Amino acid sequence: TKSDREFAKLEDKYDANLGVFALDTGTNKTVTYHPDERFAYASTHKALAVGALLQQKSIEDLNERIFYTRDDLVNYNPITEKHVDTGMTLRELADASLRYSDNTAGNLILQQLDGPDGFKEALEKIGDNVTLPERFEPDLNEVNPGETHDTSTPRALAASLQKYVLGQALPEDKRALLTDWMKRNTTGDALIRAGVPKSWEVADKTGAGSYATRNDIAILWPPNGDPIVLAILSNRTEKDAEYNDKLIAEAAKQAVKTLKITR
Repeated sequence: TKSDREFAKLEDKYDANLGVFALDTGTNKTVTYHPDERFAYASTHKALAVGALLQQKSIEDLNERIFYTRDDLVNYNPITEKHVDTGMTLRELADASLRYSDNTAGNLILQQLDGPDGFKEALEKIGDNVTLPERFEPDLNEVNPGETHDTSTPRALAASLQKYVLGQALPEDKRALLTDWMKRNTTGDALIRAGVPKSWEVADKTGAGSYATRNDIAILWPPNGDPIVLAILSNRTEKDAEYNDKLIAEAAKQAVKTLKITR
């Protein structure tokens, strides 16, 4: 299609491979591009894992202080390194995971869910039969082409994010906590946020992994419109390649442009 041609031009421009799924939640109309192709989800899963944590814990239960050690620290611990000698509450861990992409926080949350296997069960319970958690951080970020561990698709990540942020997977109070953390993410300004109008509110979670995997999943609230779900995943040929955030911003801009046509 003509929209396909526009996404293909971005692939050529950035020497990369794109996966896009956008949904207007008012009409159920979509924009797709490789929507059922698997990509390493990288840290985008952290949003879904906090959704699952919120299904398992009351809000007051989020005050539980979790104790961990230097042996739990992995490769990117911006918040958790500072608290190894103090512990962190589950609320604090969710904040760190979602707003900073802290990998030790992400692992501690996975442990609350009974690991990748328990996280997968939680996703299956919301009807996600596509996302396939297997590993902890940091290994989950490295997926060789054709492998399926720690992968999902644009369509499925969008569907699961929608269920948690906009649908009935959580009560309203917990839904608002998740929404607030994702709205106040620190890591996504160059991605979907940079490609959509500045008047829109955005709740997003980024990812980065091997093969220049560079992802962003989001809920968007136009001021005078229905919420939009947007998942953009990408990768490149070489395991050690470097991603370009501008690919994701431009793909978001195109997704919005195409959705406009049929609204």
